[PDB]
Order: sequence, then C-alpha cells, then structure tokens
Amino acid sequence: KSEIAHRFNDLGEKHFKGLVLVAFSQYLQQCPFEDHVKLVNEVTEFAKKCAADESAENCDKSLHTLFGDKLCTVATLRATYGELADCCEKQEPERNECFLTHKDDHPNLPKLKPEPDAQCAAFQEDPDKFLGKYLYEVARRHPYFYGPELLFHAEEYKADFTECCPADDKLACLIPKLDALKERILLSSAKERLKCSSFQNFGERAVKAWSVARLSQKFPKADFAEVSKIVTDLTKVHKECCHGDLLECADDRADLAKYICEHQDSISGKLKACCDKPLLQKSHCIAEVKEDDLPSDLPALAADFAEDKEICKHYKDAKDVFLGTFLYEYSRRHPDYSVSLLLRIAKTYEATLEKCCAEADPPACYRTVFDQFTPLVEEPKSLVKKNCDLFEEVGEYDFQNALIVRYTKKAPQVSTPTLVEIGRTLGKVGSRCCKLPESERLPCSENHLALALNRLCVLHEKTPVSEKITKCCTDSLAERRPCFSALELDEGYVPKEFKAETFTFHADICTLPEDEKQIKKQSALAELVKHKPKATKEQLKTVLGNFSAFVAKCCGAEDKEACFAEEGPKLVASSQLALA
Ligand SMILES: O=C(O)COCCN1CCN([C@@H](c2ccccc2)c2ccc(Cl)cc2)CC1
Ligand SMILES: O=C(O)COCCN1CCN([C@H](c2ccccc2)c2ccc(Cl)cc2)CC1
Ligand SMILES: [Cl-]
Ligand SMILES: [Cl-]
Ligand SMILES: [Cl-]
Ligand SMILES: [Cl-]
Repeated sequence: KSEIAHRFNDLGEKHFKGLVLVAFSQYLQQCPFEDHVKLVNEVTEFAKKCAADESAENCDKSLHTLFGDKLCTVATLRATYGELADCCEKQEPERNECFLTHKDDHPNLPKLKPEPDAQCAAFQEDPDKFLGKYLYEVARRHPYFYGPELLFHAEEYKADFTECCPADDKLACLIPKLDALKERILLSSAKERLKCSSFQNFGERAVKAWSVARLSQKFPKADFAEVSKIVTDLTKVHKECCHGDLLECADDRADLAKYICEHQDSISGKLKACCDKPLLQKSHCIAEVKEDDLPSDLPALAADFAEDKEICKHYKDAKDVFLGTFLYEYSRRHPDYSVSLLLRIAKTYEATLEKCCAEADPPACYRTVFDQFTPLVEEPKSLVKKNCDLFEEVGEYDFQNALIVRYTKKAPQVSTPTLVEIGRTLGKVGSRCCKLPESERLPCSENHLALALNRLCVLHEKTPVSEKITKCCTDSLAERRPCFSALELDEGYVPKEFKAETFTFHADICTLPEDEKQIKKQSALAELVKHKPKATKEQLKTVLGNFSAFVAKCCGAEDKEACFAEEGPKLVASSQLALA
C-alpha cells in the first residue's frame, strides 16, 4: 500500500533517517546541514503517519514522487541549483531522470580537516547531530557513495570519537584513525562510482559480467546457479543505489546478506566470520571477503569449451548463457587474474567462436581457443612486474613522478591538478599492490587502476579536453586500461607557452605539510611536461631534482624570501635549457 511505510518499517527510524539524509545530501550538495535535517524530519514524520494508516492521502505515492516533491520545496533552488529547478517542472519518472543527469562529481568543496578538540566537543555536546553531519559532509562530496556503506563508516567514525576523546592525547589517538577512515572512504567511493559508471555508460550487462567474474573468483566453491542468483540480486542493489533509491537499495542489500549467510556452507568457508556480525558489519564484511580456497574438484574446461563438437550450436542457441558459464568457470579458477583481464578473455573466447563457427570446419578452428588467451595474460603480467620493479627501485614519490610524466604526455590538455591526482593515486597503487605476494599483484594493480581510470573518465565527461581520453573512456570497458596504456605523447599538442610565475616558488612552501609540499613540486613537474612535452622523463627528473634542492636550501635559509627571489629565476632559465 504505502512504500514509505514499508521502508520505514523494514529499516527502522535510525537507518531510514540516515539514508534519507544521504539521498538528499547527494542530490543537493550545496545546502547547509541544518536545512537537510528539516527535510529529513518532515519526510520521517510523514512516514510515521503513513505507518499508522497506509490508506491516508498521499501515503500510497511513490518514493520518487514524495522525495522529489520534498527536494523541489527547498529555498533558493533557482539561485543555488539553476539546473535542478528545471527538473522540478517535470513529473516522475522524468524528474528523477533529470535529477540523476545533474549530480556533480567534483563540487570542489573545502577539504575535511580534523579539529580534535572542537569535534570531540561537538560529539559530547550532541552525538546525533555530530554523526548526521558526518553523513552529510561525505555524502555531498561523493554523490554516488553506496548509501548503506556510508552508515557503516559513520559507526566507525563514532567508535573513533568514543575511544579517543576521553584519552589524554586526542590528536595522537584520532588523527591516525581518521586518516585511515578517509582513505577507506576514498577507495569505497571509487569502487561504487565504477559500478554506477558502468550502468550509465555500458549498461546492466557490463555490470553483470564484471560481477560474475569477481564473485566467481571470491566464491569458487559456489555453483553457477548460486553465483547467478547473487549476481542478479547484487546488480539490482547497485542499480537502485546508483539511481538514488537508497531505501530500496538498503532493504535489498540486507536481504542479500541474509541469503548469503543462510547459504554460506555452499557459497564459501570464508563467510563464517562475516555471518556472526551485526547487519551493517555483515554486509560490509561479505563485500570485502577474501577469496575462498580453490576446490579440489574444479572441472577440466577443454571438453566443454574447446573439444565438444556442438559448441557452435550451443553458442548459437543461448549465447549469453554459454558465455556466462564460460566466464564463471574461467574466473573461479583464476583469482590470480584481474577482472578486466577475465572480461577480455571472455570477449576473446566469444570472438574466436563467432569466427570459427562461420568457417567450414569449426571444430579444428576452435580447438585452440584457450591458447588465444596466452598473449592477453602476459601483457598485463609484464606491465605489473615492470612497474613494481621501478617502484621498488625508486620509492613512492618518484614512481608518482614517473606516472605524472607518463599521463601528462598522454593527455597534456588535462588540468594540472587532475594529472597530479591520478599520478599520485597510481603511485599509491604501487605501494599497496607491489608489497603483496606476487600472485596477488596483477589483480590488485589492475583492479585499482580501473578505479583511478574511471575517476579520470568521470571528470572528463564534465570537462572534456582530449579526444583520445574520450575514446578510451567510451569504447569497451574491458579495453579501457590497454587503451590508456597504448596512448603516447599527443603530438597534436602545442607546447604550453612559457609562464615563469608557474615555476616561481616562495617561502610559504616551507610551512606546508610534506604531502602538500610534494604536490607543489609535482604540479611544477606536470607544467614542465606541458611546456616541454618531448623532454625525456630522465631530463624531467634531473630538473625536478634541482627544484627540490633549491626549495630545501631556500627553506633552510636565514632570509628565505631573499633566497627564493635571487635563486628562482636562475633555476627557471637553467631548466628550459636542460629540457631541450
Ligand atoms: O552487444 C554488442 O555490442 C554486440 O554483441 C556482443 C554480445 N556480447 C555478449 C557477451 N558480452 C560479455 C561481456 C560483457 C561486458 C564486458 C565483457 C564481456 C558477457 C560475458 C558473460 C556474461 Cl554473464 C555477460 C556478458 C559481450 C558482448
Ligand atoms: O532522543 C532520543 O531519545 C535518542 O534518540 C536518538 C535517535 N537518533 C536520531 C538521529 N540519528 C542520526 C541522524 C542525524 C541527523 C539526520 C538523520 C539521522 C544518524 C546518525 C548516524 C547513522 Cl549511521 C544513522 C542515523 C541517530 C539516532
Ligand atoms: Cl561518488
Ligand atoms: Cl544493458
Ligand atoms: Cl574486493
Ligand atoms: Cl628524490
């Protein structure tokens, strides 16, 4: 009868209110926290009224009708969100579709800076307001953040403050926990954004494929029917959360967690620990669960997929099913491959069949299909071993620098902050992945690279600057990483004309945190590449070394500014000659 009552009843007031605040914060990213609280309280009041009597007027309205109506009441909607006011002239589902089209992925809001004393003060003063504000701040900064996961992270955030405010030293307890929390927020936001991107740009089939591969790796003991069930249910969960239907997404996600845990013996031995936890914890634990051991009875795949005489008939009859089973089977056997590698392998299997089945003697043609995968496997494996070597040789900062040079050459039209961000993000991937046991390096590296490349692609939709990026971001998802890897110096670029102030430093650099100091230097690096795009990476590193020496020296000087002013122009002029 009443959907709003149904969800209120299923989720309870706490989670209902939390998720509604998330939904609204994500749709309306600029309003103050206090204004969103009021919309949430009103919506909740109405849900309670409807729960008491579902036949009361408007109670039987859809959630989109009710929530879209609520959003469209907000003060200063024309002035703050000119685009969203336009959406408010439409009915559902056109209105919601309009709301979705107009979410902002890079709202450029100030960085969230921990103030241990004033925050612990606010936490004690009003814990509920303090935690809601956390939901709001993160939600408006990550408009596709997986709703229920944000409630999970809010409870961690709560645990951090409960542990660390009563202690003697606040900042020493807190700042490591909050820095770790922030990193987990970023990773999580990137994973989910890839999911929503994949729905948006490649459709539901791509999400399902991705998911078949990854879930088969994690749960290799499960049969194709179980994996398919879970994939079907999890795809629906992510489709709902990506479309802003957070209440339905949360309810369906809880049902999925329940199902997995009731069938854990047939799904995976690694689920036991997850399944003895509370709800949000349980879902999160399942989501991050480690891959199960390979079962000793995994089937030989040649008979069914290369040697059977009727593969063309079975392929022709039920393409999406035959290929799905292939993907399930190959993936469960290959936790050592990345998901995109498995998707490339599946596409090569398909293409081999389309070719062989239109020739005279298909069996003799498709008998070698598995051997077609060999080159697909070896390229990424070599690329990872190669980059983990550079990483172990030079350490994180220089690895970052090398990637900055590499990506700036590929796409020098991209903004310097974005180029630095991606280079820095991919350098951190080396830190994480290269330290792992070697068989895990490939999936770790390539799965994380996908997240960073997707971030680049998302930015590029909003701020297009390069046709080569556009092609890599919009041709097949499986080929995205190879496409980016195959880009070379955009020769079409006209070297950015020299501006000396771009390479001019001052003494304020000396007061910066180390990371911020590095970002300054890395920004200069990217700018050096834009002005001298044919310079070798070794020329660029030599010049960057001189910039570092100069900053370290002038920051150690008695008269820092006099140092920077006398030495800066020399360095700048010298560096042009060094980059020829
Ligand atoms: O749709 C087209 O553009 C032309 O038709 C190609 C149809 N194939 C079907 C198989 N499909 C892959 C595929 C999709 C997305 C990324 C890689 C492979 C797939 C494998 C297993 C599963 Cl369960 C679902 C889909 C790729 C496209
Ligand atoms: O007043 C009482 O008797 C004690 O009840 C407090 C109930 N609160 C309501 C606000 N809830 C906030 C909240 C604050 C502001 C807006 C929406 C929800 C919330 C914070 C974190 C998560 Cl994970 C979920 C909910 C928490 C529970
Ligand atoms: Cl996001
Ligand atoms: Cl689709
Ligand atoms: Cl994972
Ligand atoms: Cl160095």
